[PDB]
Amino acid sequence: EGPKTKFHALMQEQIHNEFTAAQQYVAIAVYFDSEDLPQLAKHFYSQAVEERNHAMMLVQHLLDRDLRVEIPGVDTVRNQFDRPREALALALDQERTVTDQVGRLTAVARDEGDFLGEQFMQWFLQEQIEEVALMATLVRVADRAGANLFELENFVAREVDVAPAASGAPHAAGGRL
Amino acid sequence: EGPKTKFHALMQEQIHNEFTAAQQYVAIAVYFDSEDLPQLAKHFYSQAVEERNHAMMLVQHLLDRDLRVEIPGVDTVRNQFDRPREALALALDQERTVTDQVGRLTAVARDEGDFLGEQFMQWFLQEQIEEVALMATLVRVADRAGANLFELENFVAREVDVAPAASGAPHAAGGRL
Amino acid sequence: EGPKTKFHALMQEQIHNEFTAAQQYVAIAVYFDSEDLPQLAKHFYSQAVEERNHAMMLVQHLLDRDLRVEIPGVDTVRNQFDRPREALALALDQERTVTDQVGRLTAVARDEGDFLGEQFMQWFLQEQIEEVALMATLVRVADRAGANLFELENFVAREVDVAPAASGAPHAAGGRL
Amino acid sequence: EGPKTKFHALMQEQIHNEFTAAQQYVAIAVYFDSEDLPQLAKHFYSQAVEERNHAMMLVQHLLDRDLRVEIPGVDTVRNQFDRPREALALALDQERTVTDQVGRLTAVARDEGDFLGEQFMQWFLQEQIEEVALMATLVRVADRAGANLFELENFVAREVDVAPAASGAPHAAGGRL
Amino acid sequence: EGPKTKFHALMQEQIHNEFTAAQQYVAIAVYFDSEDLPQLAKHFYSQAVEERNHAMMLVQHLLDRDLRVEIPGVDTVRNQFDRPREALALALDQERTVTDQVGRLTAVARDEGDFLGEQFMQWFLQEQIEEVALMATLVRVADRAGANLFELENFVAREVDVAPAASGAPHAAGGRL
Amino acid sequence: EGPKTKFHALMQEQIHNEFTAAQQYVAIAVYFDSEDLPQLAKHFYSQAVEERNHAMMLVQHLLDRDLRVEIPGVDTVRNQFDRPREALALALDQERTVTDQVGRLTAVARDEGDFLGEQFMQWFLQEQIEEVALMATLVRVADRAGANLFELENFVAREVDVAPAASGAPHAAGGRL
Repeated sequence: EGPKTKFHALMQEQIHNEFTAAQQYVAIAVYFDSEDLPQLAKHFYSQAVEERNHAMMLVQHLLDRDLRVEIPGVDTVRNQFDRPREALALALDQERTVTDQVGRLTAVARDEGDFLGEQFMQWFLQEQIEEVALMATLVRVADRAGANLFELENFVAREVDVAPAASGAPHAAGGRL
Repeated sequence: EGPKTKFHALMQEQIHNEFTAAQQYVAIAVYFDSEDLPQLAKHFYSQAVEERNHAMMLVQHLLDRDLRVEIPGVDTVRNQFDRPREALALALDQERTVTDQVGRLTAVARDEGDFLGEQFMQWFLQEQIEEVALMATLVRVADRAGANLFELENFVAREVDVAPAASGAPHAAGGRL
Repeated sequence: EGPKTKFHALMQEQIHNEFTAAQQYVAIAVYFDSEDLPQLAKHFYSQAVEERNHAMMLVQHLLDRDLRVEIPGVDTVRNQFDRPREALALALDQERTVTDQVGRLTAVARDEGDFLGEQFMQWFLQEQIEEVALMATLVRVADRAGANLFELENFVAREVDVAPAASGAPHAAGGRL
Repeated sequence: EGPKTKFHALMQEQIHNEFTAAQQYVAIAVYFDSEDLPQLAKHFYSQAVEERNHAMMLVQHLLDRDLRVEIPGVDTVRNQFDRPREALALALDQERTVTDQVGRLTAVARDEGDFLGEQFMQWFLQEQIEEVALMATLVRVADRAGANLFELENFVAREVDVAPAASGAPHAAGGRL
Repeated sequence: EGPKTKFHALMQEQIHNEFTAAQQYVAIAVYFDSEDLPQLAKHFYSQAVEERNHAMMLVQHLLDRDLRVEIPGVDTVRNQFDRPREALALALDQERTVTDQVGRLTAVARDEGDFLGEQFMQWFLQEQIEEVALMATLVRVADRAGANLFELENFVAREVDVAPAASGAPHAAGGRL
Repeated sequence: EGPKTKFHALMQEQIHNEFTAAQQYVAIAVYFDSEDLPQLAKHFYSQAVEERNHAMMLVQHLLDRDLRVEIPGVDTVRNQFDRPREALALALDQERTVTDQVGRLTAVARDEGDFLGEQFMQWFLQEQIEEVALMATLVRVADRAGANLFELENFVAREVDVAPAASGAPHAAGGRL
């Protein structure tokens, strides 16, 4: 209790960050749900679930290496939004922050010579590319729609496709939801 | 912002309590997972998911009545346990506390004359009976097994059965996981 | 317009290189086609298509990161060959050059601290191993066949197998052909 | 090397033109892709592929007549557009230019008394009618939609139908993609 | 014969190490077989086969890069064990040593600027995480079982699951067994 | 430890010999693989696997009689060959040597009055007939082909048939691969 490597410490923080991110995505979906944007709400419920899966993957990685892992609390998240665009903006900012965090985790792994950690990080880097692309798309399409939220909903219904999970995902503690 | 009924306030607290309970169940499952009790860990991963569903149901109820609902933070939960029995004890104590909370919610609904709330509460009362029974079973079987954790795992594998959800559950925001 | 990172610049050059490589593969296939080596021609038509897919993947990567991407021209390629071996040699030299280019792209990604780029590059490294192996095989088998082109064609028909794409390929702009 | 008929020369130029046209269609699709007009982008990715097929057909025709054929470079194409309409306009202008080119090829065939060439040209004339009609439709529908790009996308999704290739197409070198 | 890179040399040593590891796993399985622990013996026969596959993958990698590869001898392995736990301990120590070896191979690849080698190593890093986790589980469960070997066998039968190979494995010389 | 019968001792040596033979077959297959003789390489990968099975059968026989059995090391094998014929010659010489070894094992069994051993040996005698016949065929066909290795490969592809294992094989420790 005390000889924790930087990578171990950073991974525990990332588990906190991921659970917090999942909760923020839930808050955003509920906000959309209560503005009668079901398509957006459905998409973000899915996102909350997948963020939860990511946290479980970090947990599972710590279990597999027999490193001490704790399930954290969750910070309060944001529920007030003036307009749907502001919540899509928050989600884009969150995805970009997650990209930075995973990059920092990779860098710390490489610095400590923790090869296992570095390899494990690679899949998250890959997921981040696609996630950020989709959130940026949603933000741009929201700007184009402006006041007309129905067009935004129609774009989401036609163009935003739930993909069944590719293989290659790391195993999540408790199985991937 | 301010004319919130007691039932509305209490339901928002219950949403906080349920999310916290789900997180505590996750912590317990991870603890079991890292003690190599896969059967117990699998059961409690399921329990965490179902507690999450319950919180979503409370959320959905507030959405359906157009009452203000906020997704809360989550308190830190307990991760240290000296022995598996102590974690099964924590889970039993939590289920009993939840029974009290749902009973208090029912009582507050009845007091305010909120019939909709009272009816909605009924399903949770029903779920509590079965949940508490199962946790109490697990605690008694852990005592009987004592030091021999393999028997506990074998009991769980043979006797503890995931049931597909009966009908009659209230709808959960974002669909039941 | 001007703050382009080295990785962005290098990726745009690689898009030019890949389209050029696809066109050179087409030229080689047409050359084989007109020497009545259908098996070789069929193989290299496939190769041209797969190089095109690779270019589309680089394009898609730039789209996903919202980086400016331009579809380039294509340099003139080589059409004259004295003998089929000389064209298989050109193809081997091209595959090796591509290996260098992808390695340089990886190195530039690592240097700029562009983790997303580095991860994305990994799949191309992997494809290069197999591609170079197969081209080197074709060159050695051409030497062994010498003047007797029928044996070369028979080797290709029996031993060179189109594999359906494994999973794990990055997504190509416009879908993988 | 030097006794090339006008039809042979013109066909080699047309192969250059077709490859250039395919690349321009790719540039247009990528432009649409990066403006979040997936339906338009999908349509033009298809168009790029079909232009490539056309070039391959011209190649195959030269192979079948044992006429010298070279795979050319590709001119740089246009990537900047101020607004989607301007790119649909470019595509319409390109289809009309292609109609002129194929007509000139037919006329040159008839002039040299190259019956084989003339017959072969007929299928391209036929394809041009339909292609120009569709591009002109897209331009008119873009004008009607004006600023509202969502309507344009909806028109494309409902009304623009990929048809499986009719029979009667000439064979393409390397098989029709 | 003499300009061998460090990565080439280290890979040849790793091929020796992997074949030796496979043979040691066979010795362990035979030891379990002759102590009437069929479930453990079955698991370790599988492990021996999969270690053999790993060696074949390293071989295939050297074949694909046209690097000189030799099939080595195999060192004598350990057959005497005082108690099954001591053999599970040997297997855990071996898996950890393999993790170090693959990490050293990765580091040497990165040092020489051998990108192909580094990418190829990644899959082995990933396999090591899971393998070490499972061996550590077996050791802990053996300690918990103590003198009672039947519980150990029962844990293995219920909880240790042969997974069909995921995709993404590198190709093994002679096909994966 | 010391009252080992001649048959027991000889069987342990044979286990060493068989593992060595399997490794030599692997070396030969890899040699063929790296000369681009896939059909020969495939055949000898199969042979290596079947030699491994034979060693496992000898192991299993010692397990069934509760005789002490040790998994041995493996001698270094030959990897250099000047020409494919020289490796087919090595394989023929090895199969003939194995025939002698199994005959000596039978003779020693008969001498010690070990009926169980003698009966068990019979299946190996039978396998040797067919194996030697096939290797001798390959050598003669290689001589007939001479410099023209393609004919050798074609003979192997058409005439050398993997047969599913007949019944009557003795059981192999860890199941027959």
